[PDB]
Amino acid sequence: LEALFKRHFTQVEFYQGSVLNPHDLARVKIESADACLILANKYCADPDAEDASNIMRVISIKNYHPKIRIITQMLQYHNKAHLLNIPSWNWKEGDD
Amino acid sequence: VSGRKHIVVCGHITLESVSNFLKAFLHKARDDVNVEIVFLHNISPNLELEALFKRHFTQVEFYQGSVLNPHDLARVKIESADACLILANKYCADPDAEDASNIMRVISIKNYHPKIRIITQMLQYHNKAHLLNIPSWNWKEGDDAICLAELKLGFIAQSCLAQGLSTMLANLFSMRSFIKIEEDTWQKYYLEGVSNEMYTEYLSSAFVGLSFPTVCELCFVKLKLLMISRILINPGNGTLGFFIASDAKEVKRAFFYC
Amino acid sequence: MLCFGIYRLRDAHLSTPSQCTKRYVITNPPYEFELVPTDLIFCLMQFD
Amino acid sequence: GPASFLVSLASCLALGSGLTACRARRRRLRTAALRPP
Amino acid sequence: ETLHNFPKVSILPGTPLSRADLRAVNINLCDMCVILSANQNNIDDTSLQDKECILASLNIKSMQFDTTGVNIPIITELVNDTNVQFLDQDDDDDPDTELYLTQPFACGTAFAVSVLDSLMSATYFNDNILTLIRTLVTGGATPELEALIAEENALR
Amino acid sequence: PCDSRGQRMWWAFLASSMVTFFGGLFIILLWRTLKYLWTWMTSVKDWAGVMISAQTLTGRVLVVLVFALSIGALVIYFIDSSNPIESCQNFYKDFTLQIDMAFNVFFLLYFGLRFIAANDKLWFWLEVNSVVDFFTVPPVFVSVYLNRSWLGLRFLRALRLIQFSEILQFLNILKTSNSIKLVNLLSI
Ligand SMILES: [Ca+2]
Ligand SMILES: [Ca+2]
Ligand SMILES: [Mg+2]
Ligand SMILES: [Mg+2]
Repeated sequence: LEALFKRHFTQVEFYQGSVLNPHDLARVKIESADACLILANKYCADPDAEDASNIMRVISIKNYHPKIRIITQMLQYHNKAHLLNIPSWNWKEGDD
Repeated sequence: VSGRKHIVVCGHITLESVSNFLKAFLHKARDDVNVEIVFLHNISPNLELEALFKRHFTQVEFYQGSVLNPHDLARVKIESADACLILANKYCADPDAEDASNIMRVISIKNYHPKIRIITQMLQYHNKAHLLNIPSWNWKEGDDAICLAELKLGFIAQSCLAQGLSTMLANLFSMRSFIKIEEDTWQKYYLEGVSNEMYTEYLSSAFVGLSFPTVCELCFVKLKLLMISRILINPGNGTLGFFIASDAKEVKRAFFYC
Repeated sequence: MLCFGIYRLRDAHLSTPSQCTKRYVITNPPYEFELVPTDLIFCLMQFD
Repeated sequence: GPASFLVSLASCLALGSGLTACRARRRRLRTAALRPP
Repeated sequence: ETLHNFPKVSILPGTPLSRADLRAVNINLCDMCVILSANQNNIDDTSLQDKECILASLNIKSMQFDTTGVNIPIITELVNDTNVQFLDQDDDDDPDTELYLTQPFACGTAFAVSVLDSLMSATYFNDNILTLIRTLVTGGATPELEALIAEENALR
Repeated sequence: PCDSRGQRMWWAFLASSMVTFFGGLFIILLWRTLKYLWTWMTSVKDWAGVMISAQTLTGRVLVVLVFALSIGALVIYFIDSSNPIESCQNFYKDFTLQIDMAFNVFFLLYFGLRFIAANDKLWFWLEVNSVVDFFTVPPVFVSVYLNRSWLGLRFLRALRLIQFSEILQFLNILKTSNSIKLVNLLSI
C-alpha cells in the first residue's frame, strides 16, 4: 500500500486516525472537504455488523460537520432506512 | 499502626479502577483523611500502576495475595482493618459470574473475621439478596452493598418523574471543587451548581425543639444551608439532619447554632 | 415544598432569541439568585 | 563514618520532631481561632 | 415474572427503532422515553459498542408529527462515557472533556454507571448518605421490605 | 610545592566504610534479637515519607537537588579519576574538594531522612542506594581529615543513576509504560 501511495505521489495522501475521533477529523480538515466517501467491506462475514459500523461512521462525521456530502456503500435495505433516519442526513444536498 | 486506621481494597483492581478510586477517596475537597489504603490483588501491577502507587507513597500500599486465602488476609491485617471495600467489574461479559465471585469474596472475608465492615458492589438484585442471606452479614453494623443496576434504574425512574434529577443526584454525591467561569455561559451556572455536596450533622437542642419547616427555613436564611431510626424525607407538621452545602465547614455551624 | 434547584433553559441567559428546548439543572441556588420566568423547579409534595 | 551517620540521623529526627510539633501547635491555634467570630 | 403485580403495564412486541411502533404508542405525547440495552455488556470494542442506543435516540429526534421530535424527553443509558458526544448535534464534542461537563449529561438526557463508583467513597465516610440515596430513588425501600423480597423473591 | 606521592595507605577509607556498614547491620540485628521474646514517631515518619516523595514543593525541590547532585558527583568522580589513584591534596587549595564536601553532606542528610522514612530498617540497610551511601561519604570525610586522597570505591557513585526512573516518577514526569521501561533500561 505504501508503494501504491508512492505511485500516486501528488494525488493521494494517507493519514492514521479514527473516524470516531473528532481530533482525527480535524487533522484531515474534513470541515473544508468537498465530500466524504465511506468504503464498505462487501465480502464481510456479518453484513449487519459492517452496516452498523458504516452508520456509526456517518453519525460521527455528521456530528463533527453536519454540512458535508457523504457517499457511502450499504449492504442491507433496512440499514439504509436507518441511515436516512439520521437527523442530519438529507438527500437533496448530495448525500447518497 | 496505633491511631492510624486502614482499609483493605480487593476485587477488580486495574489501572483505571484504582485511579478513579484514589481520585474519589483522597480528594482535595475531602477533609484531611487519616486512613491507609491497602490493596490486595493476585496479579502483579503494571508499570503504570506501580508509578501510580509510587505517587501515593505514604497513603497507598499494595500486597500480592488472594482474598480466598486466609494467609493473605492475615498478611494485610484484616482483623484490625477499619473496613474492606470490594470493587466489582461493572463492564463484565456476564454479571452473574462477577456477582458470584463477589459473593465468594464476601463469604471468605466474613469467614476469616466476621466482625469487619464490608462495602461491596453488585450488578443484580437477586445477588444482593443472596448476600443479604449470609449469616455473618448484618446491615445494622455497617455492611453495605451498592447495587449498580438497582441504583441506576431508580435514578432513571426518578428522572422520568422530574426530568434532570438523575444528574442532580449524581453531581450531589460526587466530590468536586469550586470552579468560576468568567464567560457568561450555561457552563458557569452549571459549575456553580455542581459544587454542592451532601453531609450529615447533629442538630442543636433548639432545632430539635421546633418544627421541621421552621428549622429548615431558619437554616436556609441564616446558616445558608439547605436541610433535606427511620429516614424521613422532608416531613410535615439529638437528631441527624441531611444538608446540601459546598463543604462540610458550612454544615458544621448547624450544630453550633445558638 | 422543599426546593432543591431549578431546571433552566440553556439559552435563557442569552439575549439572542432561539428555539432551543434543552435545559440544564442548577442545584441549590443562592438566596439572591436571579430568576427567569421560563423555569421548572424541583420540589417535594407532602401528600399521599 | 558511624559517628557522622548517627549525627545526621539525630539531626534529621530532631528537625522533623520540631517541625511536626510546630505544625501541631499551628493546627491547634487555627482550630481554636475558628470558633469565635 | 417479576412485573405481573404492577398495574398499568403494557408490552409492545417489535423493534424499538421502527417508526411505526413508536408512533403507535404516541411517543410524542409521553413524559419520558427510556432507551435501555440488555446485551450492551457483551459487545466489547467501542467501534461496535452502543450503536443501537445512539441510533434510536437520533431516530426519535428526527421524527416529525402533524411538531418535531427534538422536544421529546429522552434519557439514554451508556456504557462508554465517550459515546455521549453523539447524543446531541449542537454541543462542542471533545474526548478530553469528562462526562459531567458534557451537555447531554448536564441536561439529564444521558446516564452511565461510571458516575456511581464514587458512591463507595461516600459510603465509607457516611453510610447515612447511601441509605438516604436508596430511600429517595426507590420510594421508601424499607429494610423489612428488603427481607420480604429476599424471602419470597416477589411482592406480596 | 606540588610534590609527589610516596607511602601507600588505603585501609583507612575501606575500614571506615566497612565499620559504617557492618556495625549498623549488627546493631539492627541485636535490636531485633533483643526485641524477640524480650531476650510522635509515626508523625515524623510520615513527614519524612512525604518529604522523600515529591508530595510537597519542598519535596520536589529535594528530589531535583538529589538528581542534580548525583549527576555532579558522577562528574566529580570522572575528574578525580583523571588524577592519580593515590595522591595528597590539601583541603583549602583545590576547589573540587569543597564541592565534594557539600555533595557528600547533602547525600548524608538525604540518607538520614530516607532512613527516618523507611518502613523496615534492616531491609533499608541492604539497599543499593544505602550501600553506595555507606561506601562513598565516610571515605570522603576520612580523606578531607587526613589531607590525602585515594581513588577508592568512588565508582559506586555511578550506581546512583539507577534511582533516576523513580525520581522522575515522583515528579509526575513519567506516566506511560513504554517511557518508564525505556528510562529504567537506559539508567540500569
Ligand atoms: Ca459535587
Ligand atoms: Ca456532539
Ligand atoms: Mg500533495
Ligand atoms: Mg505506608
